[PDB]
Amino acid sequence: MKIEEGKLVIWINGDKGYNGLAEVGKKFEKDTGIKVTVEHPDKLEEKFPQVAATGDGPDIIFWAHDRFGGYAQSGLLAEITPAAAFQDKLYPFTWDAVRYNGKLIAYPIAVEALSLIYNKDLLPNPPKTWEEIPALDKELKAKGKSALMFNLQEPYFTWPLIAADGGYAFKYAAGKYDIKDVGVDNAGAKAGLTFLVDLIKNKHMNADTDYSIAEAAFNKGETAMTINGPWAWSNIDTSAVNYGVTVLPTFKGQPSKPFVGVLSAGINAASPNKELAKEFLENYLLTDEGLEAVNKDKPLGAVALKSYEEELAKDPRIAATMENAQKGEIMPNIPQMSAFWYAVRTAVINAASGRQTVDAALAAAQTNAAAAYQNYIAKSQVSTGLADITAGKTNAETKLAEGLTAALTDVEALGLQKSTNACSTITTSIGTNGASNITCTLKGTSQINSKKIEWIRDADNATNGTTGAWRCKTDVAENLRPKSCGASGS
Ligand SMILES: OC[C@H]1O[C@H](O[C@H]2[C@H](O)[C@@H](O)[C@@H](O[C@H]3[C@H](O)[C@@H](O)[C@@H](O)O[C@@H]3CO)O[C@@H]2CO)[C@H](O)[C@@H](O)[C@@H]1O
Repeated sequence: MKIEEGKLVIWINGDKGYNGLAEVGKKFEKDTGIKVTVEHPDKLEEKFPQVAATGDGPDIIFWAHDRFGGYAQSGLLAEITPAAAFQDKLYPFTWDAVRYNGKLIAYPIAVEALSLIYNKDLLPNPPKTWEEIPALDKELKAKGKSALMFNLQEPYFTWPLIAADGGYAFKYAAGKYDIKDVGVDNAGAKAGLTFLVDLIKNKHMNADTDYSIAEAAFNKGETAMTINGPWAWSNIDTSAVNYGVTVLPTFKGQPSKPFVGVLSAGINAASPNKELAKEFLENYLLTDEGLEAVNKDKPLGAVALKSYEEELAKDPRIAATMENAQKGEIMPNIPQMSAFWYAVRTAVINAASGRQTVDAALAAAQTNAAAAYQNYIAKSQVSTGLADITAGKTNAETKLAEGLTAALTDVEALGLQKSTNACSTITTSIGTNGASNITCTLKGTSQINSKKIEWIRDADNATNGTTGAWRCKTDVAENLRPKSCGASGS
C-alpha cells in the first residue's frame, strides 16, 4: 500500500477504459524505464481518502471532478501547475471544474453527460417526454420486452429527472455555493422522484435494478431504452444492438438536467513520483494518441483536449452527449458534494423500495445533505469501519463448517487486517461452538472515536439443531449508526 519510487500506480474506475490506459502505460514503460500499474479497485473513490491519509494508495487517482474538492480540503492532493502552454490545449471550462480555492488540483480528461440510449429496431421513435413512458412500456410488455431500464442504485442516474422541474443540490448565491440551501426537497424535486416511484408502483420498472442488469438487459435486446454515459457504448458495440444516443426525455415540459462530470486525474500528495506522474499525464495521456488509446477501449465522451475533440465532436453520439450536458449543469466540486450524493442515494432507494414516502425520503435527504461536516464524517467513518470487518463473516463461516478444535483469534485467517484507517484495532474470536465476534475499535472524529462496531454471531446449538445468526452491534449514537446496526445491551 505504501508508495514506491521509480514507479506509477494508477487507480481508475472499472467502467472506464483502463486496459486502454495500461497501453499508454506500457508505452511509458518504454521511453523512461518507469513501470506503470493500472488498477480498478471497487469503491476506489471511498478507498482513496482512507489509504492516502496514511501516505498510501496510488500516485494518480481518476474520478469525476465533484469528489476532488473534498480530497483537496482533506490534504490529499498535490497542486498541479502546468505551463500556460499546456493549459491552452484544454478548454477553459474544464480547468474550472478542477480549480478549488483558486488552485488547480487535477488534470481534466473528459466531459461526461448521461443520454437516452435506445434500441432503434425495437423503438424507431423514442419518446420525447417521460410522461409517454408508461404507455410505451405497456405496449412493449405485450411483446415480451420493456421500455426502460437504468441503474436505480446510484442517484447520478435519477438526478436528471429530479432536477427537471426544479430540484437542485446547493444554491449558488453571492458568488459561492450556499451549503445550507439545499434543493432536494422542493416541489420540483418532489415531482421528479414521485414520477419515478409511480413508474415502479405501476410495474414499468423495478426498484432492484442496478448497473449490471440494466446493461445486460439492453445489450441483449430485452429493453428498448437505458440511460447511460459514453463509457457504455463499447459493450453495446460488441452486441447485436442497433442503438442510438439522443436527448433525455422532458418532464412537465422541462428538459431533464443531468449533473455533468469532468473525468479528472489527481496526483497523490504523498507520492514520491509527482514529476513522473506529471509527465505521464501531460505528455502521454493528454495527447491525441493517448486519449485515442483510452477512447477505443471505453469512450471518454467529449475530451478536454481541443485537438482531439474536434474529431470526436463529429460523432452524432458525442453531439447528443453535449446537447444533454448543455441542458444540465457542471457539478460543484465542494466537499459537501459527497454528503449530498449519499443523502440522495438513500432517498431514491428508500422511496423506490417503498420504505419511505417520497416527501419523507426527500425531507431526510435535505437534513443529511445540509448536516455539519463532522456529522457526515462520523457516519462515514463508522460505515467504513463496518466495511473493514464484514468480509470476515463469510470466511468465519467456512472455518466453522470445517470445525474448530480451538477458538480462532487470528484476523488474518479471516482475510482481515489487524488495523485500518477507521479501525485502530480489529480483533476476533470465532468460538468452537460458533459463538463469535469480529470487532472494530473505531478511530476518527471525536463523536465516534474509540467506540466499537462489531459483528456478533450467536452459538450454534447441537441439541436443538439451530444455527446461530449474525447481528451488527455498536455503542455509537443512534443517529450515526449505519443501516441494520443496533445498540448493544447487558
Ligand atoms: O451514491 C453514493 C456515491 O455518491 C458519490 O458518487 C457520485 C460520483 O461522485 C459522481 O461523480 C457520479 O459518479 C458517476 C460518474 O461520474 C460516472 O463517470 C460513472 O462512473 O457513474 C458514476 C455513478 O455510478 O455519481 C455518483 C453518485 O451516483 C460518491 O463519490 C460515492 O463515493 C458514493 O458511493
